[PDB]
Amino acid sequence: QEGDPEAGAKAFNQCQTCHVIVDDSGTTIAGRNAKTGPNLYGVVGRTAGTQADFKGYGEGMKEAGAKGLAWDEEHFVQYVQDPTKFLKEYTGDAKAKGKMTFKLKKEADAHNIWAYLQQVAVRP
Amino acid sequence: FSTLLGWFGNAQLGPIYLGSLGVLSLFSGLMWFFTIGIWFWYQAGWNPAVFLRDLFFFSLEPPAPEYGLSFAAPLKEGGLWLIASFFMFVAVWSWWGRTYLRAQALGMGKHTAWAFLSAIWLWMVLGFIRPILMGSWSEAVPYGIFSHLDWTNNFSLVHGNLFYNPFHGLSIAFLYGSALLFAMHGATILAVSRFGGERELEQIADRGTAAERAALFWRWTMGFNATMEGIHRWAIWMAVLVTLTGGIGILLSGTVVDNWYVWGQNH
Amino acid sequence: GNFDLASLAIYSFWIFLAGLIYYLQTENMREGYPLENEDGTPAANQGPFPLPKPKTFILPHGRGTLTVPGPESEDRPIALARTAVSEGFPHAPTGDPMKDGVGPASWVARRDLPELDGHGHNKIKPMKAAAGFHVSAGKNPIGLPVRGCDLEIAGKVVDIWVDIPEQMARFLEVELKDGSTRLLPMQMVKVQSNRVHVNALSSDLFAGIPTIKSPTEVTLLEEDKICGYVAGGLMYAAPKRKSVVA
Amino acid sequence: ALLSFERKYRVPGGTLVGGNLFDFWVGPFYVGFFGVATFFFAALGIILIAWSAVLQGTWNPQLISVYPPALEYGLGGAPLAKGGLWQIITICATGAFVSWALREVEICRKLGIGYHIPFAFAFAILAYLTLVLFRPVMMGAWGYAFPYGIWTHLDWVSNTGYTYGNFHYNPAHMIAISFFFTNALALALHGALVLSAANPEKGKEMRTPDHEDTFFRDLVGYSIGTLGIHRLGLLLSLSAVFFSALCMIITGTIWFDQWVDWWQWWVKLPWWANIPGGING
Ligand code: BCL
Ligand code: BCL
Ligand code: BCL
Ligand SMILES: CC[C@H]1c2cc3[nH]c4c(c3C)C(=O)[C@H](C(=O)OC)c4c3nc(cc4[nH]c(cc(n2)[C@@H]1C)c(C(C)=O)c4C)[C@@H](C)[C@@H]3CCC(=O)OC/C=C(\C)CCC[C@@H](C)CCC[C@@H](C)CCCC(C)C
Ligand code: HEM
Ligand SMILES: CCCCCCCCCCCC[N+](C)(C)[O-]
Ligand SMILES: CCCCCCCCCCCC[N+](C)(C)[O-]
Ligand SMILES: [Cl-]
Ligand SMILES: [Fe+2]
Repeated sequence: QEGDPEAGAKAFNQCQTCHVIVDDSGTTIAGRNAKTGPNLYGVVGRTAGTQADFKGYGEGMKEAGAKGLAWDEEHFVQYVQDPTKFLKEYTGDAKAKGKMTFKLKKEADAHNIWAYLQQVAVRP
Repeated sequence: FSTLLGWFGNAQLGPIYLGSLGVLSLFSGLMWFFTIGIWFWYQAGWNPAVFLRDLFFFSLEPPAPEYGLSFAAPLKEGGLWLIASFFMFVAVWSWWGRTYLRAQALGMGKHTAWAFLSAIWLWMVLGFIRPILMGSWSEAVPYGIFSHLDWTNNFSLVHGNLFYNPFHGLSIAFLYGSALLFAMHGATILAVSRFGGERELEQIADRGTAAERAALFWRWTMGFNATMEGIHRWAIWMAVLVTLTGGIGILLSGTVVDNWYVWGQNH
Repeated sequence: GNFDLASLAIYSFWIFLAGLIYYLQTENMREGYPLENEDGTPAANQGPFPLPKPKTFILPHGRGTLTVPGPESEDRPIALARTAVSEGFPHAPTGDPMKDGVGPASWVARRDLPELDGHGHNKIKPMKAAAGFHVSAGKNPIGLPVRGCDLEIAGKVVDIWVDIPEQMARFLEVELKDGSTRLLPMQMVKVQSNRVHVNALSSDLFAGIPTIKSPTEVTLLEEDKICGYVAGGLMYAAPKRKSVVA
Repeated sequence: ALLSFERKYRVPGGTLVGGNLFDFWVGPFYVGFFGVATFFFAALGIILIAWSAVLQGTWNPQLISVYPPALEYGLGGAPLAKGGLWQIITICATGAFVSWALREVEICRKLGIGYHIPFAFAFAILAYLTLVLFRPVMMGAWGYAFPYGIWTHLDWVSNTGYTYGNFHYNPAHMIAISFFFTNALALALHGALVLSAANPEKGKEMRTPDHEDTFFRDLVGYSIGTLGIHRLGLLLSLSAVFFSALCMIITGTIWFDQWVDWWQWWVKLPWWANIPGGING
């Protein structure tokens, strides 16, 4: 309840056009070797825009993490509904920009994915 | 009576008759333009300066997913959208009807009406059928320059990369073909225009050296060829087949298929 | 139990396309088929696609009908002989190709009548007989001389023939040295500020150009006769073409 | 194996090289000096691709992909199994294409027709060469071109696109597409008009080029004529492809940020960039 992982998994699929989940070993937990976006493995509890491999973070994403953002359910759900907006509010800057050209419409979808994220992408 | 219809029937814009529908078409058309327009200004804050700088950013979004398929949605949150659409609907269909009757009137084949019909299939699917089958107007395309481009992108991402949609590809194949084919026929015709080739209809009924050289150009180049007439039977299907296949692919999205990449890996 | 709607659709669609292809192709076999050998006799191996069922065109203005596919018209001696006994080789002209009308200088046995517009009047008329057509196109070609690819002059522009309907010049009536006059396909002549260049034909072949019985109207057959001759010059009037062409 | 009127046309001459040496036919097709050439390149590339099929380990035409020389390789060479092949193939292709085009030129000559055909075709080639030569050359690496794979080339498009956000925002890209759609429309309309004039209501004479212009006008409001409609299709089509090559030649060579940011210039004009309200304020 409050986040069905097996449901979030099917959802995350659509994320696979830009994201991928790979552990520190180099094994794929989910993805098609898409590098358009950052590796979501370990995104949970991670500071916004600090994934070592990803070299395409926006100014907003970097500045928003440096201000103290560490993806938790609350903020995660606000991000996937409208990145740019989210990054503007949380950043406090009205001219902030996000590079994630995608918007997850269903608020439920988010909560389901986050759960899936908790079940498969949490670096111990 | 008929007197009124006879009056309208002669409506014109110079040497062209607008017909009855033609009036309903244009009228309904402006109402559509008017609907979106007013809204944009409301969003611009009635300030002309702001209007002109954010003209491509304004968007008359459809109702929210919560409003399902009802027309209860308030004006500033879905109403105007429906109204606008209502006009674009009457606008378009009127025009289709006009194109038909005007062909009948000149006593010609109803090809143009049919061709145009294919383009309407795609339009029809995107903003009407699919939303109805999906259960809400929120699945509809918004009115706005940048906004609908944003739609498209998202729509694809959401449904697992349309690239992997057989119907998306099939469509694109025809979109390219259309360029190709017209690029050919166009150049070809010109290539033999010295033999009075642009005059196709007469070449249809009375073959000329032009309709031979062309037919022979390609037969020697690619092995086969068309006829002064038939080439156009290609041209037409080559084009109509874009929105056709096209339409189909969009309809199957969300309703039948959720993610095309996956559906692709199984087939 | 159920079925995958999408894949059934995609499947169906292909069945459809093939059928359309077949349809299209066969439909495009009304002109030119059956296929003959270099001999003049049926090839028997017409291909996978069969000829379509005949259809009749009711021509306007009372010109008659046309049923296709039908008996092959082509009625005029082909002044060309084989070059080898192996199929697939050219057929060189026996005499004068430019005159005998072959290769790039061929013409079709089209109806011997002028093309008529929507009302029933000729489509092409000599401007000096038009219903109010002035020369506002730019430069007046009427008067200036007319030379050949050999740079030698062969006559002057006497009148411009206009395509009343589409409203565009289509022919140039240039009087020759022997009083008579000829017609030139606009596309085959460049209009310069001081003269007219006919890079297609030689100053001597300006006579071989077929004539138009009526001095005020050219029939379709006559156009095919002309144009084909002119265009064919490019290939055959090359031995007499003066280099540095611009 | 000839049309009932092909004869009088199959005369000798028209070639550009070799003269009467290769001036003959193979059934319906004409050979010419460039016919053997096109076949040469064609076949060579066909082979090299199949070789890559073997090296890769599959004959499934839906997996066989020929990837170019890894970025690092720059503009130099590379092992046949590591980009080399893609390069040579890309050579046979360029060649086979340029040949296929010149061959057309010979046929245009023999028939005494125009040269518009190959002329146009050249555009497709420029477009091609733009993706596999010019762009990579300007960007400094072959790795920037696309793989030669049925599906693996779509992914290239996908990726390459999102490499700049929603590609849509590319001004040039917008125009091109615009041209592509219009061409389709234009082509549809064209055919439809002739077929409807050639195949009128049962029992009627064919229509006149005037019924044709009176109809087309009652739709657009203007009359472009026959020579005009065709000159417009060729125009519309060529443009699309042109604005496409332009569309890419600038992506990564002069523009690097997400195309959506490019439009800020319009918004940031002094006389309104700072006005409160609207969407961007
Ligand atoms: C800038 C545009 C992109 C691009 C974007 C897309 C997109 C987007 C799609 C395709 C799709 C296709 N692309 Mg592509 N494609 C590009 C460049 C190419 C080139 C090339 C040498 O440049 C080729 C041969 C192809 C070929 C193809 C076809 C396999 C396929 C559909 C046919 C079509 O649209 O025909 C238009 C032309 C005709 C209909 C005329 C007949 C041409 C025939 C059909 C082409 C035969 C191609 C053949 C299979 C490969 C030949 C290999 C040799 C035998 C060795 N693309 C460039 C890089 N392409 C579609 C698909 O299904 O992809 C999976 C698709 O959706
Ligand atoms: C990230 C985005 C996705 C993507 C998502 C989508 C989606 C989503 C769709 C397409 C569709 C299409 N895609 Mg795609 N597409 C992608 C990449 C590509 C690429 C490429 C090389 O990258 C190519 C070549 C294409 C090509 C195509 C076309 C074949 C097809 C649209 C046909 C069309 O234009 O109808 C144009 C004609 C109409 C829409 C007819 C309606 C017009 C009505 C009848 C008249 C209006 C009159 C009006 C009132 C007057 C107003 C005037 C104007 C204001 C000026 N796509 C990427 C991968 N694509 C569409 C499709 O399949 O459609 C079936 C579609 O829905
Ligand atoms: C997520 C992906 C991005 C995107 C990323 C890209 C990228 C990246 C590119 C394009 C390109 C194009 N995009 Mg886009 N594009 C997107 C969405 C769209 C949409 C839409 C509905 O939204 C549309 C309509 C388009 C449309 C287009 C076309 C205008 C353009 C293709 C050029 C072309 O057709 O060359 C057609 C002609 C050729 C490529 C010539 C090559 C053909 C050769 C000469 C002949 C082949 C002969 C053959 C081998 C022999 C066959 C065998 C025989 C049959 C036996 N894109 C989305 C937003 N797009 C491309 C572009 O600009 O290209 C210049 C490009 O690179
Ligand atoms: C304004 C440009 C438009 C255009 C025009 C155009 N195309 C043309 C012409 C013209 C004017 C011709 O005269 C010529 C023709 O003969 O008509 C059918 C042609 C043609 N356009 C073709 C295809 C084509 N055109 C396309 C596009 C376009 N053509 C544009 C829209 C497309 C696309 C990308 O949508 C394709 C696939 C050919 C069918 C034909 C030219 C035939 C030809 O060049 O043959 C040469 C040799 C071979 C058959 C062998 C090729 C084998 C290898 C050498 C290469 C292949 C390897 C690799 C490069 C390809 C791998 C593909 C992967 C991406 C999957
Ligand atoms: C699918 C619904 C989806 C999810 C979920 C998702 C999440 C996500 C997160 C949590 C981040 C931040 C990561 C971090 O700080 O380490 C993030 C960032 C980006 N995304 Fe994403 N994303 C989903 C889908 C997509 C899709 C479909 C795309 C490509 C169109 C995409 C892209 C990006 C990009 C780019 C970033 C980095 C953004 C920046 O630095 O501003 N995502 N995503
Ligand atoms: C005065 C503003 C004019 C804006 C016109 C906006 C056109 C955008 C059309 C895309 C939406 C299409 N539709 C029917 C599918 O919703
Ligand atoms: C009427 C013209 C004939 C056009 C034939 C074009 C066939 C192209 C097929 C592309 C293959 C598409 N896909 C994804 C479905 O496999
Ligand atoms: Cl019919
Ligand atoms: Fe035509």
